[PDB]
Amino acid sequence: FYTAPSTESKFTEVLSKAKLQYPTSTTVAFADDLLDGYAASYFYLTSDLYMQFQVAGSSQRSELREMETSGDEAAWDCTGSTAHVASAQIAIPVQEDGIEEVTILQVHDSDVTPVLRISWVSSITIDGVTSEDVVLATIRNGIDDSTATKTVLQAHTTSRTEFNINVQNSKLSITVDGTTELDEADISQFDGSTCYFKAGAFNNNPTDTSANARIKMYELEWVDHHH
Ligand SMILES: O=C(O)[C@H]1O[C@@H](O[C@H]2[C@H](O)[C@H](O)[C@H](O[C@H]3[C@H](O)[C@H](O)[C@H](O[C@H]4[C@H](O)[C@H](O)[C@H](O[C@H]5[C@H](O)[C@H](O)[C@H](O[C@H]6[C@H](O)[C@H](O)[C@H](O)O[C@@H]6C(=O)O)O[C@@H]5C(=O)O)O[C@@H]4C(=O)O)O[C@@H]3C(=O)O)O[C@@H]2C(=O)O)[C@@H](O)[C@@H](O)[C@@H]1O
Repeated sequence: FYTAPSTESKFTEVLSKAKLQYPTSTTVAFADDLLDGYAASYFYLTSDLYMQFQVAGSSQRSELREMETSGDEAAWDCTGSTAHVASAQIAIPVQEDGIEEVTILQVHDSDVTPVLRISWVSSITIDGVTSEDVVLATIRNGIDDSTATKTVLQAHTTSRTEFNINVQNSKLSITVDGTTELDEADISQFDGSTCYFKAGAFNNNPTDTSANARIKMYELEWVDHHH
């Protein structure tokens, strides 16, 4: 009884350039399935026209994964001269109790390392400063270094918020509601990797493994701009 995101033309292009992974890294719906009206409790269109992702369980996900229209997986040079841009209008509801962090957008390499995660966190402590109920950028310091550089981007609001990730040469920038919140962070540690975008709900370290993480996107796209 769920309405498909594909019924809104604002999502046709990104769905054509995506596959849906749920509840783990297995594909449940390819582009052609998504465009044919794929809909489920973990992926549906709300009555006010948000694409809503919902999932429970530790490290479980409902997430779109960037694809080419050819059906090739996206695998662009992480540090190449072509700009890669992901834009989304995201409403982050107040999360259920037991939900501690939800990744909503990613730049991921083609193996096992996330270049960037944008995530809601109940709390984070950075260089001695604790922030609560914020949106966070996490950039991994390298494939062989589990540590990351963390940057608070925004105080959590339920209001629809514009996020832009711009990746070009060895630099990554994030804008939030038109304001640069991460200005040309270095990602040269991913020279020689290939990369793709992800977007949705990716549930990190819940304290209640049955609670549902939930994330709503009013717009979503990922594009290239050739230099
Ligand atoms: O700063 C502090 O406060 C403390 O930080 C601590 O370290 C942190 C660290 O800073 C950072 O926060 C880190 O975050 C974790 C994160 O919680 C989460 O676990 C994340 O998960 C990753 C995985 O590591 C893995 O990369 C996985 O890869 C996926 C892909 O996403 C993709 O789905 C892929 O699909 C392909 C498969 O081939 C499929 O079969 C399919 O068919 O094809 C696809 C395809 O390519 O299309 O499959 C991959 C898979 O294997 O599942 O993706 C997730 C992800 O999506 O991001 O990992 C990060 C991380 O950076 O490791 O957590 C640390 C921590 O908690 O310890 C400490 O440093 C502390 O001292 C600080 O104080």
